[PDB]
Amino acid sequence: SMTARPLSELVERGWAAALEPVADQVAHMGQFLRAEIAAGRRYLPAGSNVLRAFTFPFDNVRVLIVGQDPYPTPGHAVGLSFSVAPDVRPWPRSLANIFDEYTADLGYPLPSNGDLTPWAQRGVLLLNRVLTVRPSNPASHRGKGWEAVTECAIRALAARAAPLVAILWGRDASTLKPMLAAGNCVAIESPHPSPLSASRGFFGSRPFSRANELLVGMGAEPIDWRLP
Ligand SMILES: O=c1[nH]cc([N+](=O)[O-])c(=O)[nH]1
Ligand SMILES: [Cl-]
Ligand SMILES: [Cl-]
Repeated sequence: SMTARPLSELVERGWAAALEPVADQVAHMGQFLRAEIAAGRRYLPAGSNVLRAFTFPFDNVRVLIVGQDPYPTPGHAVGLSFSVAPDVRPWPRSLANIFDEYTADLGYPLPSNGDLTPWAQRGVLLLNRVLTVRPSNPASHRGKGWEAVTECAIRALAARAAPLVAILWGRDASTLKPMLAAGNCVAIESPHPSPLSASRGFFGSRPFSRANELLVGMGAEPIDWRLP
């Protein structure tokens, strides 16, 4: 529980130190979620998954992907942005669009399922600007306190010696751009893959190959984006 336990016991070592400036704010978010349940509203993803992106090592992040907020359908969000459990189908629309672009950019076949854990395990941080949502209500937790947490995460990543490429999908993600100004960091921005915006510049944006070109240009290894 984020209200009950400290960062050292919720997230990976590097992340617990990175997020020290927002320790109280994370506990406050736990209190917010408690108050939602007390008031008769629910949230997604499950409590134990909310901070899941911060359970993969901070020092190993090469690429940061940032979306808006978690999937609004019960049974979709898993605490890694855009990912779904391997048994979920049909895929949510944003994910189908991401995979459409993945195939066009990289030439790989469509993935077998919507599980993006391989990316997380290879140094891609799958974040959202806001880490919870009320079921069936996109953006419902905007402005409730998560933004300070994800701002802190991004500043910390940018302050590392380690190279970073950021991919910012949509307007809320784009508000992280000022914090990404560091010599060791470069940001790709596009419209969000949702059907509401994808035709404004998500399709054709080739984020995966661009990220790899940027990594290689700062002397880092490219991501193996290939999903099974
Ligand atoms: O984890 C995510 N799932 C869904 C979306 N989206 O639909 O806006 C998003 O931005 N991030
Ligand atoms: Cl609800
Ligand atoms: Cl209500």
